Amino acid sequence: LVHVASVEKGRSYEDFQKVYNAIALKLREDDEYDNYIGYGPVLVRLAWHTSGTWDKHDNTGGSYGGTYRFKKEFNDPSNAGLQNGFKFLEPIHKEFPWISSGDLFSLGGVTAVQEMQGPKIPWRCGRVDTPEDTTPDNGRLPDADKDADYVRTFFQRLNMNDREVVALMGAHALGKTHLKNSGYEGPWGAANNVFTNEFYLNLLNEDWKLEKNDANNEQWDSKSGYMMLPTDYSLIQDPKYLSIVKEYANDQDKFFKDFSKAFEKLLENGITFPKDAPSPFIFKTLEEQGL
Ligand code: HEM
Repeated sequence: LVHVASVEKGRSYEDFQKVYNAIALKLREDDEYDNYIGYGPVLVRLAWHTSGTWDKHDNTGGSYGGTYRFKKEFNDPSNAGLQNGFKFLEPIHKEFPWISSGDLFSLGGVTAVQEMQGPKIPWRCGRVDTPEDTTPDNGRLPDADKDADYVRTFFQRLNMNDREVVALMGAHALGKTHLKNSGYEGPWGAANNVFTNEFYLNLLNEDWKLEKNDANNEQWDSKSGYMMLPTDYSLIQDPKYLSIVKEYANDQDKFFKDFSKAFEKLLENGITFPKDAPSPFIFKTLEEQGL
């Protein structure tokens, strides 16, 4: 399939900065969600789940079509808990009804990362809603009860290499697992609504114990109260992933640069940008605007 980006009619940078600002102001306002984590992490997870359905082999799924709005994908068991992110974005979409669903879900993730003090993520507009019959089937998102070989093979379908995989997984600095959503419980670290390289530091520095949670699933726990999924821990079991974990644990700037590239790529997979499409936009944070 070919999905050509088409700019929302007449819109330019200033329009999308206004959407960014509305998301960012609501992140500030709705700060109590999930015991004062706020909505930043769930919006990043939503951006990953809506883009992470992509299949490079046939260009199905991905961010372009905005198909999470349809029942089949909305009710994917892998998407449990993401309804909170969708409901957050509802009043944004009502204020800016011209933005496509795919542009909104992906911009939500960009805004959340930046407003949580993460790297700038260049972002391109022009995803176009596609009909219900284009919704990918359930089962395209990854399982957490797996090893490094599973992780590596899984991410090949998204055209991600080892460095891109390890960089993307650093988003697990954010938020937490919730037993009723995923069968896992606990946060990955302490500063879980600020985007940092703490995921890699915790992997390397904590004393992890393989325990069973209350859903009878194995997860790695530390005495500080942190947790890692089996797939997270696989990044220090595999020697190639381990080298990259060590790199990002020792170089915050390199992690930010590599995450920004990999996250933009994730959100753009499947999309053909015409020769005369606008350049990627770099949005100012509220702090940078004095707002
Ligand atoms: C092997 C790959 C991955 C697996 C197996 C995985 C699995 C999970 C699981 C089980 C949860 C807990 C959901 C819940 O209980 O609420 C979670 C949360 C989360 N995921 Fe991942 N994930 C992966 C990769 C990614 C990537 C690539 C990103 C973004 C770049 C991401 C972003 C997040 C965020 C931010 C949260 C926290 C959400 C919240 O606090 O509500 N994940 N993931």
